[PDB]
Amino acid sequence: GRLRVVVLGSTGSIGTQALQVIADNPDRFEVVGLAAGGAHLDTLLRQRAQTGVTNIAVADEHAAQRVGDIPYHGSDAATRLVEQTEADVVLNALVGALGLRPTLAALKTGARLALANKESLVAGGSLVLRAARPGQIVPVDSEHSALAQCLRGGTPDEVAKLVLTASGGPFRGWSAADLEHVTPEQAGMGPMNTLNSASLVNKGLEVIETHLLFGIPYDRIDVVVHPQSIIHSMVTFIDGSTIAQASPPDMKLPISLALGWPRRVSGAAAACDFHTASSWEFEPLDTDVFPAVELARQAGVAGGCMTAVYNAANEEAAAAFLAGRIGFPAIVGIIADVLHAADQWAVEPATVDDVLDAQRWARERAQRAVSGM
Amino acid sequence: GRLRVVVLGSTGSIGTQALQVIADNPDRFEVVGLAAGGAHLDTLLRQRAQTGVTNIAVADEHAAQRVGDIPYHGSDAATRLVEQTEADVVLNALVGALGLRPTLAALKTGARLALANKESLVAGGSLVLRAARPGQIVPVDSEHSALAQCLRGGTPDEVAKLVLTASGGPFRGWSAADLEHVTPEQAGAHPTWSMGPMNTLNSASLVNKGLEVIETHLLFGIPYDRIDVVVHPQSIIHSMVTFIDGSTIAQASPPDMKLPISLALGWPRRVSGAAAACDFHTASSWEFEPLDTDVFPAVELARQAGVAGGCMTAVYNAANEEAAAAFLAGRIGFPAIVGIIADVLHAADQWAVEPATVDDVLDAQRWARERAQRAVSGM
Ligand SMILES: NC(=O)C1=CN([C@@H]2O[C@H](COP(=O)(O)OP(=O)(O)OC[C@H]3O[C@@H](n4cnc5c(N)ncnc54)[C@H](OP(=O)(O)O)[C@@H]3O)[C@@H](O)[C@H]2O)C=CC1
Ligand SMILES: NC(=O)C1=CN([C@@H]2O[C@H](COP(=O)(O)OP(=O)(O)OC[C@H]3O[C@@H](n4cnc5c(N)ncnc54)[C@H](OP(=O)(O)O)[C@@H]3O)[C@@H](O)[C@H]2O)C=CC1
Ligand SMILES: O=CN(O)CC[C@@H](c1ccc(Cl)c(Cl)c1)P(=O)(O)O
Ligand SMILES: [Mn+2]
Ligand SMILES: [Mn+2]
Repeated sequence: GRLRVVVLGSTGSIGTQALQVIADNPDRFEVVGLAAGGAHLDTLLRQRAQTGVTNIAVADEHAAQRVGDIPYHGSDAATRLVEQTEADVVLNALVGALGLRPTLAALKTGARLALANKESLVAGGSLVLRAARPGQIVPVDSEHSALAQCLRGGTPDEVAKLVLTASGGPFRGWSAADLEHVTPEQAGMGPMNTLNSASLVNKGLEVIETHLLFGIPYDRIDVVVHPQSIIHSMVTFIDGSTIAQASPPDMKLPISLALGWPRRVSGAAAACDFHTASSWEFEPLDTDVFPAVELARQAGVAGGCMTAVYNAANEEAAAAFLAGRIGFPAIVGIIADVLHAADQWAVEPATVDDVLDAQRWARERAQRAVSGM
Repeated sequence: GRLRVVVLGSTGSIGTQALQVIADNPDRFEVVGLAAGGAHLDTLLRQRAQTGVTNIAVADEHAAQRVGDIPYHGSDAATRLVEQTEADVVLNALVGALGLRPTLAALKTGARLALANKESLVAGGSLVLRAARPGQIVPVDSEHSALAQCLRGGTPDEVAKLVLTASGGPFRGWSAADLEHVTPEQAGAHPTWSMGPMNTLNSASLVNKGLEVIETHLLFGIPYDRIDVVVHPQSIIHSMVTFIDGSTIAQASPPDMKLPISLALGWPRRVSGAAAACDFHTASSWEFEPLDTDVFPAVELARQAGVAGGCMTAVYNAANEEAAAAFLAGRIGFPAIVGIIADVLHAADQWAVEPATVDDVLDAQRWARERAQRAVSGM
């Protein structure tokens, strides 16, 4: 009665926490596949020995060579592993839009896709949705996990609004002028999600992720700043009732629920402790200073390949910021500049190649924007 | 479709708010019966005129004699109306032990019972539960309505804890020394236009929360040691459920009883536009703090009564009513209320037997009142 789990991005934060959840629950879960990029071979070798899984994908050819005997190696390794491994659940914890092909392959096998890699859904859009049956994608992202639990509070016709909470990042309350001086070390889960959290681009991706997972119109997806990150998101129903999910921050909770959906996993995470005092605070997002969420809505409403453009433009601008080439406020400046030139990408993708064409265009246009700074 | 609703206690706060919800939602609800005590006969008669409902009951015979065309009047008027009226939902918003029999009659008809009357569960206990079938009782009060909604977040087997919120009352965070000085006025403990002095006093003493803990155990079948109370002064979070994985599901709304009332009436279906939703356009905070059980032992005493079972919760509540009355009359200090409940309960083990009849419940209450009177007077 064990679920067979493929873990993509096994050596990262989410991947190792997932392996820990699986280790703690041998009656429910069994690891049958691992994929990693090759930057952390030490961790990967330990994972092979501990799980006893030799069914492994390594993206970097040289790193795979150095290990020896890796059955899937090279840029398509993770995808081929998914295509050729019998599984009940695929956990996609890869980072970036490179998770796109493994997401599509996972869905095509019929397995539950436990999705941490929000970018593959954001980029893929209707192409990823067409590949999925209803409920096949189960969110690992903490907010979306919370939304899915809260939606149990009523029927679909009773949903008024979905309320996505945001930490606000380290620069919550900072002025536009304050942001000009943000260093990479200040804006630094992995380096991409840490940065995306600080810039609010993560929240923008999550608005798009919300629309795609739950089919709710953009004008019914609210974002509220909640610095404590105890409330992970909420749903407001048509009678005025709001149902919210709360827990001390710990990704093992949403990971555990996504792997075993619909069944909750005993002891996954610590519960809220109401025997000590606390406060849960809410404030509006300053959209003038942090316009990334609004840009995401604009990209989402345009639809088609525009969400792929939004993400791809961020990936390049973020890389440039982390390399010390542009200032912090330039990240979202570049995204806006790219999106506003992106007329032709409103068309719905027919194939993966359409998405890849949009991203290719977006990366080039982002470089052009960087070149002008 | 359209639900046929009998409103018991039509002239009180819950009843009149329910009639507003019904007036606003004629496609979903129709009134087919009204019952009141008689103290507000003029209101009931206006309700008859406004709704066109002639199927009415008045408990007080003197009051009934002012009219001449009431079909149900006298001692068990509300019960007889319930027994003889075809209905989908019975809202029981009667006050005190005279809500118990109509609850029992309503359960026997096979109608859904939207329950506000606290005495039905607190005093009636196993009498009521043995009469009820799964899902038949739908709770009207904000905490229990919150729990019912949050329980949708998992299966029964996935529940770790039920967590009730408490406002903390006017003396939130006060010390034992502070409490010695409390006056009836300070406890808000006088008649107001809609509510009696017991409501704010029970809130202030934490006895109300004790009562809600007992009802929680009986409604949802969770052991007392897994029913927690947290102080939340804003009353925006109405209660929460903690599941076995560490996830907590909470229900939140600006205070407005029309929400839990609308949901009790239409259960399982939500009533569009019943109440205003939480608004996050302006900064706010939701605060939580523990209750000092040494200063406020009312909830612990409720658990003690609840665990003992039988008629012990009837004893808890009747001792409070008497102790509370003594405080209101200057006969005892504020901290002595819960002191007297404790003294009565510890002498009450004969009442741990399950009640067979309404009269068994009434006898327990009679005994508890007398015992409380002795404790107050020192006799
Ligand atoms: N971490 C968190 O708390 C949260 C994460 N998420 C999402 O989950 C996903 C991952 O999160 P996170 O664990 O922090 O990311 P990490 O940086 O921690 O790890 C990313 C994983 O992907 C692998 N990887 C990177 N590049 C490639 C590639 N080209 N081919 C194959 N594999 C590759 C890495 O292997 P290696 O490093 O050994 O090369 C690594 O195991 C992200 O999309 C993120 O948005 C969402 C919410 C919270
Ligand atoms: N008020 C609230 O917000 C809350 C209510 N509840 C519970 O719901 C129940 C009712 O609340 P509430 O509406 O405020 O009570 P109210 O005092 O406001 O009104 C109660 C109703 O009961 C009727 N009644 C009174 N005496 C008798 C009698 N001797 N025989 C028959 N009927 C009688 C009254 O008719 P008449 O006026 O003519 O005598 C009245 O319509 C209580 O048990 C309470 O604990 C729980 C939490 C909160
Ligand atoms: O799902 C989580 N993320 O995507 C990380 C980014 C968000 C975040 C940050 C800190 C904590 Cl403690 C938590 Cl719980 C969540 P965001 O900053 O996007 O709300
Ligand atoms: Mn997230
Ligand atoms: Mn209450």
